[PDB]
Amino acid sequence: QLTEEQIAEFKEAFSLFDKDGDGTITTKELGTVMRSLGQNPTEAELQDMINEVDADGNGTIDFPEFLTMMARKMKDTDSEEEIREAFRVFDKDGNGYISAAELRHVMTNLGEKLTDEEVDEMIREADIDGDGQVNYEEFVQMMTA
Amino acid sequence: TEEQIAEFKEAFSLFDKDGDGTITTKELGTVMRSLGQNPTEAELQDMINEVDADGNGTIDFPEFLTMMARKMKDTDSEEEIREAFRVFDKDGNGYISAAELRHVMTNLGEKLTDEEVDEMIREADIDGDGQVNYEEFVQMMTA
Amino acid sequence: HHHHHGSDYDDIFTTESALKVQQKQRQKHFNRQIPAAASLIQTAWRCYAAENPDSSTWKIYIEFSQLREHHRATIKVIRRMQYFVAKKKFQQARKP
Amino acid sequence: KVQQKQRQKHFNRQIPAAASLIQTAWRCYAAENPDSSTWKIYIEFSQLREHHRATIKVIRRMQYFVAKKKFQQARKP
Ligand SMILES: [Ca+2]
Ligand SMILES: [Ca+2]
Ligand SMILES: [Ca+2]
Ligand SMILES: [Ca+2]
Repeated sequence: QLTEEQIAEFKEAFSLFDKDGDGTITTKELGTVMRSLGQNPTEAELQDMINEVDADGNGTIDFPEFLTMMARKMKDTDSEEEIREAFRVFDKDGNGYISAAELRHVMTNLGEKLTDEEVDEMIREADIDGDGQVNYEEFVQMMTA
Repeated sequence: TEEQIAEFKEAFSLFDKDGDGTITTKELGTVMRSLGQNPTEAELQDMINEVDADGNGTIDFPEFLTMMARKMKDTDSEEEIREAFRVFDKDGNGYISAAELRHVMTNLGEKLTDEEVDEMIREADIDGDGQVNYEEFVQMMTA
Repeated sequence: HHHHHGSDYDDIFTTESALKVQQKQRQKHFNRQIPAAASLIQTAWRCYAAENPDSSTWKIYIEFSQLREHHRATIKVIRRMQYFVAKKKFQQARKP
Repeated sequence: KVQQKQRQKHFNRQIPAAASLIQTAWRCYAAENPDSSTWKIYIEFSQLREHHRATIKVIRRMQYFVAKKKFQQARKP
């Protein structure tokens, strides 16, 4: 799970958000990087992002806290079942299938709003269609390997 | 064609920060220096003198279009490349040594990075034991 | 400040619209889940796609796709000039 | 046949010229292919890309963990 330049990798990444050299990542530090290129996060959203990473509650992130977050993982865990039940919210029939056109809607018109070309990638990675099928159980274990 | 004329217009503006419709040596030198290269006034003069057809010392947009529209994949110039290969080939037939290729590609002319000639060599996929047939390569560059 | 068992059955409380109106509470509750579930799928996939260096979730960043398209454009033009120079200089070299 | 020094020096100028023709021709061929990287010879821009993707990957997963926690609250009665 840990190698030589996995560490050097993260050290450089931390320095990209910390233009300060102080070893600290503030909301202004984070807000600038997102605002740099190229989205528009409010002054909110940022605290949430930081409060989920900051573990000692001093409002900012240091390198160990930054490490802990990427030590943290998605596929090596259960949370495959957390994604799954997020899918179940939209599946009305009860079957393991969600409509192909329905997926298009929820990915583009809700939440973080993915682009048209992005969901094309989802749909070509899909390779599933009776009517159009998209068994969301295979999508889950696609993301988690 | 629609697509590409707009594309060429944008590319021309990339070299002409001036908006005057001309490309000078210092303009060209700046672009290459920004890309981490260190060209000289001679090489820039050569580059421009091969493009500028009216002898004013600089390149307009029509002159720029003529070079972009210029043939490259042609009946005449893959034979120009093939005989360049014939220079390094001593034996007389059609193979150049795989090791020999790496030597001349990396140590002569514009040089070339080892990763770049790896791309050549895996684009190869020819080996008697370690030998590359070059006319196959020129026809790869020319499709 | 005392207490003893009174034992009286009849009720004049008139007590039981909190039945079908407490429904509303559990509809607001599900209504919260829809944005949250959509965001989880989106943020999970954008982490998946991000590990793929060419798969275009990178095109959602306009300035940089711009910057790359400009980058490649400059190189191609330069490289073609260097070709035509290398082309002419070679037939100079060969003519006796 | 002493005038061979002229005929050899003539050939001596052909070697750099041939090598360049091959290199300039291939670099035009490699350039049309956007991933296949002759582009890694441009250091600062390749670094700029790696810096770019690094920033995104980090950001995108902070957003994941936020989306993760917010969903767990949405589920909990
Ligand atoms: Ca700081
Ligand atoms: Ca902290
Ligand atoms: Ca000009
Ligand atoms: Ca001119």
